[PDB]
Amino acid sequence: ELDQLRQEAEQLKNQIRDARKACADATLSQITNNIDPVGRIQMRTRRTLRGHLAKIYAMHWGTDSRLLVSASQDGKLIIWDSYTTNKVHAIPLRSSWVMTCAYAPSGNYVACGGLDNICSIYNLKTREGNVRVSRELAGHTGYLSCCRFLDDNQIVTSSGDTTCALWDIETGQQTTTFTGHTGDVMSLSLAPDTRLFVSGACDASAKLWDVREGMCRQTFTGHESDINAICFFPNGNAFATGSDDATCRLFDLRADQELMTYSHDNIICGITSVSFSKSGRLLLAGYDDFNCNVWDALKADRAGVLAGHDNRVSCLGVTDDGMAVATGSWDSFLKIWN
Amino acid sequence: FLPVFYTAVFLTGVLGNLVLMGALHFKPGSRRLIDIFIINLAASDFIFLVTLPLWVDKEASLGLWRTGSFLCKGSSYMISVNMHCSVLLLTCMSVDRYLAIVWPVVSRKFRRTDCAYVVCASIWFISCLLGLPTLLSRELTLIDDKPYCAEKKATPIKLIWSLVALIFTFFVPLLSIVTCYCCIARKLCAHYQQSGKHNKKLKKSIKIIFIVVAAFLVSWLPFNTFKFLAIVSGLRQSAILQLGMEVSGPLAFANSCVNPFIYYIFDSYIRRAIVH
Amino acid sequence: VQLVESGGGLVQPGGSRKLSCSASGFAFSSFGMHWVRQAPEKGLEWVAYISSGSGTIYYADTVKGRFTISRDDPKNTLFLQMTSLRSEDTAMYYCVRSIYYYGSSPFDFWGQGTTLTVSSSDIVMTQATSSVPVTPGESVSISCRSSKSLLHSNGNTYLYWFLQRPGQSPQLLIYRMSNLASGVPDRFSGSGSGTAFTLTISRLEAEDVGVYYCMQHLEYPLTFGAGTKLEL
Amino acid sequence: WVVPGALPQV
Amino acid sequence: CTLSAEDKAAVERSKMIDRNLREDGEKAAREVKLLLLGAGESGKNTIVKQMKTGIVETHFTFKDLHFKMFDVGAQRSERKKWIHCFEGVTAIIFCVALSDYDLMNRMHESMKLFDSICNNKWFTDTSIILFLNKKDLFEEKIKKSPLTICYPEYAGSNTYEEAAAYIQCQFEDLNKRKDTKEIYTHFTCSTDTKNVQFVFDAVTDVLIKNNLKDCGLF
Amino acid sequence: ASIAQARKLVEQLKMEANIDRIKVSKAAADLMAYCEAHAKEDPLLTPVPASENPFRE
Repeated sequence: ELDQLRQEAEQLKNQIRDARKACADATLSQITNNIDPVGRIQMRTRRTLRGHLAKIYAMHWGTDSRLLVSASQDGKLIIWDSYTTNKVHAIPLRSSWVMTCAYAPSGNYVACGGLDNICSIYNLKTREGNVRVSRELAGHTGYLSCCRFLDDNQIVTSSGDTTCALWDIETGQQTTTFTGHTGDVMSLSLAPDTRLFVSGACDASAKLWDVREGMCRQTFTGHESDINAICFFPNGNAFATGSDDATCRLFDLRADQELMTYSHDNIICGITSVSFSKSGRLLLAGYDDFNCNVWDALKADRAGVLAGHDNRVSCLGVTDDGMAVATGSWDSFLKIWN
Repeated sequence: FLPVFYTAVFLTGVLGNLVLMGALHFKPGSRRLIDIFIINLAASDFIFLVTLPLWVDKEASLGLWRTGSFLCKGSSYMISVNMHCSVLLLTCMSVDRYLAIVWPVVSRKFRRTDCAYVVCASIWFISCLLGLPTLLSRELTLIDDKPYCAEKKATPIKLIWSLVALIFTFFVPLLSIVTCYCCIARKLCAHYQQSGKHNKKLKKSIKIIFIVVAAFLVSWLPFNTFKFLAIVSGLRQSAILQLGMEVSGPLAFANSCVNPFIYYIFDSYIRRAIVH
Repeated sequence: VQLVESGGGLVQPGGSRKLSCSASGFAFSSFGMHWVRQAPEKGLEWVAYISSGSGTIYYADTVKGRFTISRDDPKNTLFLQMTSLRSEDTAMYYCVRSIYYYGSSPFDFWGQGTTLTVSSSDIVMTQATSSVPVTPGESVSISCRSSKSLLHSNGNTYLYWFLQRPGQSPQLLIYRMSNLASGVPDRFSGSGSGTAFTLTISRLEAEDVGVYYCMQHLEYPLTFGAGTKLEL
Repeated sequence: WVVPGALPQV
Repeated sequence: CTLSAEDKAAVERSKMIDRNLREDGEKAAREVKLLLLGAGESGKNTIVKQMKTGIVETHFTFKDLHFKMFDVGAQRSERKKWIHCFEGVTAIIFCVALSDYDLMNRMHESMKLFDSICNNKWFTDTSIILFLNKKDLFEEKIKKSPLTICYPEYAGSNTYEEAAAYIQCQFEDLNKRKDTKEIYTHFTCSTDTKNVQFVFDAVTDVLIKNNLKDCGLF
Repeated sequence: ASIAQARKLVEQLKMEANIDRIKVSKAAADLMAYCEAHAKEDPLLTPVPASENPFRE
């Protein structure tokens, strides 16, 4: 019977909440109070990647920390060279309504997706010289957001149909489907160990997923609005979220509760993209108030404010060597800050 | 009572230009193309008005200068350079509006924010270049032991230069702004003739075009045509002509002082900005 | 991917020839095009260069003012108008594909070439010798030396390695010093210090025999070296 | 030798 | 130029990419984009037919003007998460069925959607081309059933003209910003060839007014 | 019906409940250790000199 199932379901949820509360004894603030803060950090616009003619929706850095790809409102997917202003590639899209892009760790592939409910994989290194779409992936019933390459052959995609999917490129088939979110899933991040990935959804909850098993290993709450961003800590045992309620929270995998609430009273605009520094001390967070904010992740303060852009910062990335941070806003510019 | 207005036009213009500059430089978001012209013309008018009250004090004492000759030279130079800059910037605004209304597709590629800055800097530099004749001709003259901010009389070559710098700096700009706004009004009226239930909001834009043209003409045309008659009479050879010079001298400030109110009441983007 | 070429043949001295290079199987409009020639017995020698979408029309010193080079993107064809042919221009010209984005591999594909016979400062690089004996299944080191340092401030050593099978066109192996090509066996490897460069082959096979070429790409006049032929 | 009305006249 | 051959040719490649990219951007800005919104297939299919998984893009030309209709409705997700993707669209074609007052009520849901779209943070500047489809079926329904069932506060009668005018007026009244944006209402039905002309005329007004506001003349 | 989805939600919540949870103090200390171990190698909190910086002009 439905009622007798739901009563014990909410009892079990209360049991989980009690287990989390008992397991928490000292907040991250109490023991991070001992160390001195990083102080004010004033990064500057080293490069300004102009060339888009519309609103930029996503970016992803390369594993070489020099190449990055950006997707804009116009049907264009540009691959940059961060050490210069050069455009390595600029490839058109079948659907201009692109909401995400990912750059494969090997650099051989770049993905994109959006309102077409399709993740398109582009082969960058071909003998033809141009860039050809390779096995555009269909099967999601909602707008696809924040696809990420697990490797050269497996890509995990999130869509606005409350599901996440794992694909095989040769036979695009949405092999593992991650179901259990109530609202649209906005962003996902991959753990460095390449075994687990967490996804944030519009149901004001984030779930940790087992890629091989396909089960929802862990679930996290605390946000009271749509979670628009998520990013793993560099060690893989923690992650940070950014939601429309203008607050960033630092969860962790070993426990099941939050550690920080990176929020400011003067900030009332939601977060669009969140990124971490190489050491994990700096929590970059792209905000809706036309500029990005730098947070000391161990502390709960604001080390610096990335200089304001012409529009809301929609995308954000930190190089694998941490040498630079790149933002892209709803204007047509990407900025590298170092 | 011309001064009675000098200080009056000085105030309204200073307050309006300052609030316009603050609103359109502190408003967050993208800075659109016409706003570069707006802000440069606003600064030009602000510095056109800032030197006015010294001349108010001068004319109040029956046209007797009080301060040193440095102010006599500097205020004259600033007034002349700003007089040229306001007309040139209004001409560039008119050509920008004509391009964006009558040729909104082909002229889009011939339009950049950096290009707007380049054109504004060129206009400012050429206005400064044209202001040098006034600075070199200006010198305070002692007559009957009364300090007078007067002229170095006149010479036929100077009159020829003044005629050419009147024609190719006002009349060509006049025939440019008039034809551009006339073409804009013709296109808008042709769209209005299509009529229908809608298209009746275009009457506001037609009124804006006509009020800009009317303000510019009423403020500048009488004084400048009297100056042209004076120059042609001096070259080819006057109480009313001179009477025209001191009765239309104050009238040239109307265009400078009216624009901030025009964008305050008859605009939208500038409207919200000033609202902040 | 094809870069078939047409033209050539015996030409009287002072004559004119109109070489053609019909590209096929790739985006010819986005590829920089080179011309490389070799004497019927000597090593490779760079000729000219046309960039993507025309633009840069770099030539060589020995061909400046002649050998005007043009491209036709819609027809995917490359041309080389030849003027005032001399007895020193007898060579088999190669239509070399090239692309120059970051991480690209210039000089990947070479056409089969057309033979041309005519009846009768810049970086200089030389190799160790004109022939190197080596038994199959053994590792040998092939060395080429340069006058000026090929290492640039950006950190890229623009040293190139090409292998020419007997009767076949050159095939790129190491497009930048110590950076292996695509489609070549992993046994090939490159190394260098900035002026002296050595190539390791790591237990070569039967097909690895041929002529090796070392090319710089720093100062745009591209100079090859006296090829090191490998005994089978 | 005349003083204008705060304007480059004549 | 302190640059190598490879990096110089990379710069040339980037400049070529910039030129063709700007060409594509200019050609995309030259054409006009339209956004389609019905209330439960209340006329979207028939308005696409009249004017010739994911979202559907319809391309058509009328009097030298390239239109792009982005028909959403198959998304079936949260509109708040992708409705900002369409900010900057030239106009919104909103379709409602006149023969739905008797059929909560479908017309009231249409009004809710219209209020949500017009009074949006993103669609402030963009004008809205409202469509009132299936006027003949509404003729028949009015001749058969009274309109007072849908509108408890109605002062009209069985006449078509006043009922249609009242529905139209209720639709304009849903706009809280009658100065920044204006609604181009239209009455149409099936096999009506004047509807594409309405769209063209309305969008020409939208384009001219947008150009005039960019000039500060409106 | 909704009975099957209720059962699946209950099973997921149950397999969620029994996972091992470790004290927040030691997880936070591990985050501290990771941050302090890579602080020298982090080139954003420590301003990297322009010599080895690749983005300066």
